[PDB]
Amino acid sequence: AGRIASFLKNAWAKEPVLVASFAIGGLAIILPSLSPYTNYAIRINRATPYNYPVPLRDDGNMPDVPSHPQDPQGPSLEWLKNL
Amino acid sequence: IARTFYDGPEKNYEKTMAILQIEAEKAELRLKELEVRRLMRARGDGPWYQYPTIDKALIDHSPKTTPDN
Ligand SMILES: CCCCCCCCCCCCCCCCC[C@@H](O)O[C@H](CO[C@H](O)CCCCCCCCCCCCCCC)COP(=O)(O)OCC[N+](C)(C)C
Ligand SMILES: CCCCCCCC/C=C\CCCCCCCC(=O)O[C@H](COC(=O)CCCCCCC/C=C/CCCCCCCC)COP(=O)(O)OCCN
Repeated sequence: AGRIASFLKNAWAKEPVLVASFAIGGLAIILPSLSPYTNYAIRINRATPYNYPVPLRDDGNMPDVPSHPQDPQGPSLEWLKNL
Repeated sequence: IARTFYDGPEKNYEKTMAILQIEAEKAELRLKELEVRRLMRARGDGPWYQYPTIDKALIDHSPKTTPDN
């Protein structure tokens, strides 16, 4: 951890472009894993209705399936309105 | 000489009888195998000469975004 500081100083003094590019690339590689917002992006992508939601035939054993779009059951996008 | 070096004729007799039986069964089995191979290559309903088809587990049975299909 002592020679690497001298190497970094020499690289910054001689070739700053490579240092900046490597720093940016490493930052972009590492940070998305630690970011808690990636799951929000995935959920937003999953919540986009490109195609029609085909209704399900009622067999009398669907308590979690809404009978109307305004019924309280089903997925809710309230978390998106606050984001 | 006969007592020391050789055996009785019945020994050779029964030995060659057993050999003949074995060879006859082998010949019959070879002919039957040829016939079975011919039939199962012609028809294809046997275990051998089975050529792969497309697995039906790859099909997706879900709504396809269009009503007809
Ligand atoms: C009596 C005097 C006057 C007459 C002389 C007659 C001369 C006859 C002697 C010459 C022998 C001819 C050689 C033929 C050898 C046959 C080999 C084989 O067939 O024998 C096998 C066994 O071999 C025999 O034991 C004889 C082997 C001896 C080999 C002969 C070599 C002698 C030559 C002398 C060499 C001298 C060397 C000197 C060094 C300095 C039998 O197999 P096995 O399945 O088990 O037995 C079946 C019968 N049973 C089941 C009833 C027992
Ligand atoms: C696994 C991570 C990958 C993702 C990040 C990288 C993304 C893309 C960026 C890299 C692009 C390709 C870089 C190619 C490297 C070539 C190096 C080379 O051989 O060039 C040397 C010159 O380069 C050097 O000096 C040797 C290497 C210098 C340092 C290289 C990077 C070391 C690490 C820097 C960043 C460290 C981490 C960031 C810390 C930031 C500070 C807190 C030759 O010099 P010339 O210009 O050809 O001729 C000169 C004479 N006329």
